[PDB]
Amino acid sequence: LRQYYLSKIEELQLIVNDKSQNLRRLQAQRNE
Amino acid sequence: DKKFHGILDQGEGVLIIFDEPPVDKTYEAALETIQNMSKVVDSLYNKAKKLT
Amino acid sequence: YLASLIRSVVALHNLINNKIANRDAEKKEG
Amino acid sequence: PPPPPAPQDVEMKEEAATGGGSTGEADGKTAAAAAEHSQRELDTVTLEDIKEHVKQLEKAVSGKEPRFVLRALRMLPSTSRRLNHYVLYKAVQGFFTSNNATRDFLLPFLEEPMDTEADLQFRPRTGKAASTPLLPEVEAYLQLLVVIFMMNSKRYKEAQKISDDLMQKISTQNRRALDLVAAKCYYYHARVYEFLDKLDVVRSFLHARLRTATLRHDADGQATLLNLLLRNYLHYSLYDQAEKLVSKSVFPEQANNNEWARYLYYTGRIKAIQLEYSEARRTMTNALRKAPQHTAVGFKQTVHKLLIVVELLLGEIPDRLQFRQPSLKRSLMPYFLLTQAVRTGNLAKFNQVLDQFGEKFQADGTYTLIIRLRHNVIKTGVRMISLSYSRISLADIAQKLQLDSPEDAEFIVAKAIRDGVIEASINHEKGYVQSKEMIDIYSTREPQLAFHQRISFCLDIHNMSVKAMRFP
Amino acid sequence: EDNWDDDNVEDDFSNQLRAELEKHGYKMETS
Amino acid sequence: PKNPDLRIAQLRFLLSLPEHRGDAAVRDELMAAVRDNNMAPYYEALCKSLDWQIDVDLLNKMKKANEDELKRLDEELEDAEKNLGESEIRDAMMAKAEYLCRIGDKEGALTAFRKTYDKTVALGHRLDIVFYLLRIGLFYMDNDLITRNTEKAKSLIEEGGDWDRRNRLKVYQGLYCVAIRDFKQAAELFLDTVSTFTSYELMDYKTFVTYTVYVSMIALERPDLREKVIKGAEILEVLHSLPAVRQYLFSLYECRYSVFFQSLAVVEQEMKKDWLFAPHYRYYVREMRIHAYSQLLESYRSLTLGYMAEAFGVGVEFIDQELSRFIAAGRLHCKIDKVNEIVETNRPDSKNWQYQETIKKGDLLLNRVQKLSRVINM
Amino acid sequence: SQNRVAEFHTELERLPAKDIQTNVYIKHPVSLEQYLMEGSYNKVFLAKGNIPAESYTFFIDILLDTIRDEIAGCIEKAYEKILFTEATRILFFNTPKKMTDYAKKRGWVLGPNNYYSFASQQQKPEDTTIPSTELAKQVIEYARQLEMIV
Repeated sequence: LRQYYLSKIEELQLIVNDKSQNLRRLQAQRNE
Repeated sequence: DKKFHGILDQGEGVLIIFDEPPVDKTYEAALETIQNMSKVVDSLYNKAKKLT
Repeated sequence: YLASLIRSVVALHNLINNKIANRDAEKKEG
Repeated sequence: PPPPPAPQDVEMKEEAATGGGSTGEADGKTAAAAAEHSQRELDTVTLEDIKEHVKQLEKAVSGKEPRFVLRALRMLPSTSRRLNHYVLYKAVQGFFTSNNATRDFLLPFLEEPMDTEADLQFRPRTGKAASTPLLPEVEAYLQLLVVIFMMNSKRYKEAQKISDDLMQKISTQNRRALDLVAAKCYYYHARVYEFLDKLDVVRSFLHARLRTATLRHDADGQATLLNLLLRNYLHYSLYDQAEKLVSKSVFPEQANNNEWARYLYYTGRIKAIQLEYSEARRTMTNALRKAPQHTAVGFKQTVHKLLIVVELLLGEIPDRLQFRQPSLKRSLMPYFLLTQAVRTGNLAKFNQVLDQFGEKFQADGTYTLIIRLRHNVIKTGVRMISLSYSRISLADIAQKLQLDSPEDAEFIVAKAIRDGVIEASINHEKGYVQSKEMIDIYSTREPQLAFHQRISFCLDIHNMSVKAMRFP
Repeated sequence: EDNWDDDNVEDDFSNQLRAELEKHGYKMETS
Repeated sequence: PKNPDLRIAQLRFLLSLPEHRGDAAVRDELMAAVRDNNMAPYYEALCKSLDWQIDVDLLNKMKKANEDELKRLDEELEDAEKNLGESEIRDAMMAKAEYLCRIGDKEGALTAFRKTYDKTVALGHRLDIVFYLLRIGLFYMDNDLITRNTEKAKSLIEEGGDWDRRNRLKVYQGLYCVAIRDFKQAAELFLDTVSTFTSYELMDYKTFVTYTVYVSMIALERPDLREKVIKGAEILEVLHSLPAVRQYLFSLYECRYSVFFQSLAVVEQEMKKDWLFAPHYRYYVREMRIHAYSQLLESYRSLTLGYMAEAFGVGVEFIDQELSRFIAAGRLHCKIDKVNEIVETNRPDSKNWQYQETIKKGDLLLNRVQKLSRVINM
Repeated sequence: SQNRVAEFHTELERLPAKDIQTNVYIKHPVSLEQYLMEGSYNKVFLAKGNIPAESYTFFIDILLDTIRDEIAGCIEKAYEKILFTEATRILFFNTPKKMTDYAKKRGWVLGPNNYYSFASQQQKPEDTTIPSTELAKQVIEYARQLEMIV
């Protein structure tokens, strides 16, 4: 019930963290 | 002696006369390139393993 | 196929070069 | 006095740096699913097994435990006071006396990183602290009146995983280390359950942790739990192999190229025991070459001892000892004695070989070679004949295989074609078995099918390599 | 390499066996 | 005399390996076990032969006197190092190594070789002492000295004296450098035989050219073989000297076959009857049989085996069982037909073999690439 | 007799080493697998009635039925023709009452001095250029991997 509403934001936070890790490589390539 | 490009047939008494297959030179260079690349990836494995 | 095979090890060479030259530099800097 | 102090330095500093950098990486960046210190745990597969086994009774390692279990660390001043306390908890070994935590101070020390007003925001420091009591205890390999203490510490480690399931699991992904911890502990724990009877409670919580994953997270934990299930499933392998093949567990994928090898070995033995040999040989050869990093690590001695067993069940004959090593040449001696008999046709000498060394064959876990092997005693021979003669008669095969009756000699051919050993066909106007040749391998679209997979895999290697790059 | 590297054959019967065949019934009465 | 010291290995292997079937050769070794040998191994044959009687008497009696002659120039150096030259002069063991390496037994002569390795840094005498040590390794069939010091002989002293010392590195053939692998390295070193006149080692230069023409058969089939063995002045000269070996060569070069088999039996008469039979010559006889069948089977697509019998000799059923072994072994690619007595050959076209080789090499390379990818970045 | 060989071999793990010495009546079902992988078929039909202890003849006859069914459905594409002598003693018996039963079973009917009718072979038609459009997909994907920015 509530712990569903925790685990959903756990998965969304994992996706956000992975994409924010992936973005910095492209930022470095654009800077170069 | 590789003077004539045919093959005899012995018990039928027939001399088969035919040419030689040309090209097949890309594959030999490809095989030697792959072996040389195995040497390259051996050196790369050494470089990677020395400094982790 | 040989073009893909000759491309992959160049990509791997760049990867391990970047990782070694990054990690040793952060070992010095830290 | 020369033996104590240098382990006291290097075996303080490796795990001090490991814990500090692991906490700093796991909290400073949220992307520490595969941190640098993950490879440090790979070092812990090889370090502490040769670093120290007993607590080093010349005042070296027995003092490491109460310091590393006294961790309060409320904020920066408490951590700095821990750094100040490090000097005294270091010098207490070399100066006066290392405290005798002789194989018992692991149970009340669960609350020791809760005593003196401790807060647990870093769960992996507690995971490593629960990993540490197996260092002087299960890595000492005694197993004498001591079993209940590792089971108690493993229940404490399970309570740590319940804490990872209930207490502040806000995207920490610590299980990706803990399952690796649930690798290593539940290796020797398995040895404990190897010593006693069937591990039914371990079966239940292994299934429970197997389906606790995937929906929660999936990285290198479900593979380890699957393999730890399947090894002792294969211990009493009675009818559960059908369950294991219908177990949709091809998921594993990345396994650091080591766990995937033994998973391939396990499913290769499962598929080899059920008469499907040609599919077993390719995955056996794939598992043999997957992680041959060191010579004769025990795994190689067994996968090589199953490999040409299933190849001789197929029919092809390789010689066994072609990789003469410190523990290959002398360990595969009755193996070579058996593989010399299949090239010949002598059944009495093969029976004498089997009866001479049946105890060692039963020691190898290969009881059921013989119950099929006599079939190959004819079968290999006829395939050799089907390799040598393109058009063999019906009467010459009687004396070429000493199969007595010509109808008996011409009846193995009526099976070897149907399962598939030789392309040849027989006609009842001549009684002649004759085969054809294949030329169209390069003429048709056979190479493009293999080339597409090779191209896709090779080009995708470049993408996976570039996807992990520069971190300024 | 020890003494024979690898492979070979262990029939232990082929020692100028064609000369034995030529000696076998005088080469089968010189066929 | 360390350069004539290889009489030890030469006659000791001329008897001691065929001593299971050598009667007069025991008597031949009798006047050389006592009269001129290194040391106490002159006893050793009593573990195989009879108890021995007389060699206990004289051989000790000289040797201690030789040890009494071993003061020699050592004491003369003790009264001759009074000159302050190098705290040494060329009088002592450095000029006395001939006894201690010729008469010294290898359990002490190895230490004597080490003693005279602590010597002058001149490359010529050093290379000579290393060749002496290689021969001393060949004395007792140690098979470790002739492995270790050969790298020293070829590579380590390779800074000067070359192009004329290289006819003394020809010992790396038949030695641990060239074992029963009677193939490209051994035959390449043997084909550098630009010499006729004797230089000790194996004795009797005719035996050297028979060894060269024996390794030439396993060397090449006919890629330019006609220049290197057939069209050469000195090799044809010694072929004029040796008729049966010339018959063995010309029964294969002229593709006559048949009588070639007879020559093989003659080669059998000295295949194992020489000293070098402690490794077997089966990988030579079987290789020659496969080579002869390959040169016969070439240029014949559908050959009846009745023709093959008369071409090679006798033995129609022998031809059948020999091909049945050799085809299914893996070499000699053809498909014999049991009925209709046809031996039909099949040869792969040069697109399928190349395809298989590319697939296998690419498979091992992609496996190595994926392993290297898994090593880094977890 | 339920044409199950995988369940046979995975079933053979109950007795580790017991079954060799004892199991004297049970030697027949485990050695019947050994005979099946041999050309002891005539000896199998002779051992159809040698069962030591008790009869329980039903699986023996189902074994007979499945052996004849496996033989009859297993060779119909490698051989070409059969005659009266070329498959009676090879498949059926030494001319048994089941003559008519094998005369009405399937194709290749037999009885008038030779076995004729219902030949079985193949034609093998092919075009092989049909996946060319598929090949186009493959090669475009290759350029796809070459052209999206990493």
